[PDB]
Amino acid sequence: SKPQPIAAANWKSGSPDSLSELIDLFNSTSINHDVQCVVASTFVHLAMTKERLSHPKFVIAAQNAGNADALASLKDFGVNWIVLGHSERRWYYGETNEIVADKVAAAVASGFMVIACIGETLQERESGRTAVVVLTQIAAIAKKLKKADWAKVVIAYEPVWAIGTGKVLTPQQAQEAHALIRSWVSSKIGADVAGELRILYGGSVNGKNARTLYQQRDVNGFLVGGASLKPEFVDIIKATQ
Amino acid sequence: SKPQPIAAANWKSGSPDSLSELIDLFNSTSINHDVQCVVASTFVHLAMTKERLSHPKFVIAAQNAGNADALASLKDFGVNWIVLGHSERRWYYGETNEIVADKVAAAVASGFMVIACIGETLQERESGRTAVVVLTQIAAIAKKLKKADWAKVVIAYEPVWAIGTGKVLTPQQAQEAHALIRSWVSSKIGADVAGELRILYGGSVNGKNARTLYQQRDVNGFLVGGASLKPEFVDIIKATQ
Amino acid sequence: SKPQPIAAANWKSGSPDSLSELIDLFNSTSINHDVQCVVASTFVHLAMTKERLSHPKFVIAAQNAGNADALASLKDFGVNWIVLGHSERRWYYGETNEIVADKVAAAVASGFMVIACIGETLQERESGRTAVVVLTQIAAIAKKLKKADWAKVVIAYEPVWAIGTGKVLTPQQAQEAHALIRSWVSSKIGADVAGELRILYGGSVNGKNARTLYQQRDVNGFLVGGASLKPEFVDIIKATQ
Repeated sequence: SKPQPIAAANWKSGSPDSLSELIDLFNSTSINHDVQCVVASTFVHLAMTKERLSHPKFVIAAQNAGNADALASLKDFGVNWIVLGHSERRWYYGETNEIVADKVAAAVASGFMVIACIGETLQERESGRTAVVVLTQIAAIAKKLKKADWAKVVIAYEPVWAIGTGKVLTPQQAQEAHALIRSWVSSKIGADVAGELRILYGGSVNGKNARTLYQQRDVNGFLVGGASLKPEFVDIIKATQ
Repeated sequence: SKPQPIAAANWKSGSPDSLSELIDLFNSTSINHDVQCVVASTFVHLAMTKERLSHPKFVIAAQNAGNADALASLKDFGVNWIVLGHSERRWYYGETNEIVADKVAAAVASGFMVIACIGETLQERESGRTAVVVLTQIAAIAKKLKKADWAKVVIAYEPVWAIGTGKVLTPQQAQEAHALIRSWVSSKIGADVAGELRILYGGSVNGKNARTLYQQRDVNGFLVGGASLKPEFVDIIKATQ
Repeated sequence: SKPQPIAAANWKSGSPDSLSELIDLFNSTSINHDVQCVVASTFVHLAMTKERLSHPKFVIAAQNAGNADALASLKDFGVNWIVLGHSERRWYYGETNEIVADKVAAAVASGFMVIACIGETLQERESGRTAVVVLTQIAAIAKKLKKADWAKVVIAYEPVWAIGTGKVLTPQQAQEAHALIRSWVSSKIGADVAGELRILYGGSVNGKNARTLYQQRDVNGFLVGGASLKPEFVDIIKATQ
């Protein structure tokens, strides 16, 4: 049915001591389905996870490449995955649709697997602009890519609009956003490409709600940015079967 | 008498776990006077504090905007406050009086409330240059501002010269530096503007000494960069009545 | 025999609470030989270590200067040491041999003591390129320096190739790399300069293996980037006699 799911930890911080125990936890975890696990981090943790993390299903990922040199030196270091367009990048650093599209394409061209993030704000959601905004984000991405490039691309949907609401997304809300993205890729890139595409849910997820979220037709995993620093990231991985 | 005081936490680091307990502590704190509390941080903690921090007296603040896009995207994210010219920026990053003045003005123009930092080094203090140095710093700030702009400006005095001395400032030393800044604004900008201006003490403060520091005529609060990561930041807030 | 050894902690992260206890540990440590201890960090920890760290043998060091202003403002803050070319800089940020050479020289010119890092990757080691690669790195450094400048220069060898191998270097492997660097400096710069030069081992080190590593002829200490956040950094210091 679905393509290979992805469980991604976006390690954002955390002590070296707790990361270390997390690495042992992951190393000692038996995972019984096909799923690509990812641990994304800044350099200090990356060399740590590279040092002691050893599980056939885990890979490490960068969170940013500053320039051409930073893409190449990262490949030279053993890092083959990179998370791009995530919210810190769009909202604290102010990266535009075009800046993230250009990063996606340049990383693709360097041999990376790319998790590319999209998602609308609260003003946009409330004013009825979700579809235009989100599809404009992925449209800017697609403009800089060839059909082939999509083999190395993963989309993550981040409902940024929900931060500070007190609210978590329903499976219904998540499926709607994912279905919307899936429709666009099918028509514009290809039915084939759309079918192989992993669209990960990037909002607030826990062990409980991940299983119900993953039951939805267009969800192919999670980009997790809180519980990924906790033992329950194991529970999220196991939701992907 | 005084304008509305400000209690500012400049979160510099800290675990997500201890920040989380701090957020509960702040949420459950009853504060019985008019005071604007601020939690300044980098993005990872900001989305956290935005997620779970909910107190009528707290607001969140950024610590830096890299460019025009980073000002705008931050406003779009819900952040209306920014701390600028703080010591990391002047001393590790080497931002000049002019670079911080231009940041202050550009943030003002984007709808931010701005805590702008000034303060002299040890060579400067010891050689008798405090007044010239500090007033030159705020002079560079004022040059890029219109009279109106001051409604969105807060000054924090950071006695950087005291780091490694073993010494903490007396209320007298703090009042002298604050009075000096207040005299300059009154004459150069306006008696009115000077009277509404919040000048925060940004040196080493604890629960004990904050109350005595706040008794001084020209102190309108604190920018705290150590105890703000601890429960006793509550004690500092409560010193502002 | 050997020049003054150096024990360098490259604090990469860590809580303010554990750093604080580490500072007390260092302050209460009696060290009975001539050795220069260094604690390198980003600004938040630097002001902390400057605040409370007081030991006749410790100095603080920066990990990066962004520009001319950032060199000068750092000197103005009291920081006289800087670690450059370390792996995060070459591998996450993509700094070239030339970019690090230019940083070394500019820091030298500003009055800094410089720990300059070199070291080969796994592809390079395995394909028999260690000598050419490592000597090309230090050659690029030397090109931007005058003979005199070397009085302010320290070399650290980082065997980056060993991360993820599961393997730690033998004293033999470390001595070979250090001897290789020592031969180059002697011939190209001077027998004298080579003899005063501190070459630090920058791979994975603990209390046990540091003493045996230090017994080697061309090892003048350690750049430590894991145990430097732990009590056993004391043990590493004490290995340098």
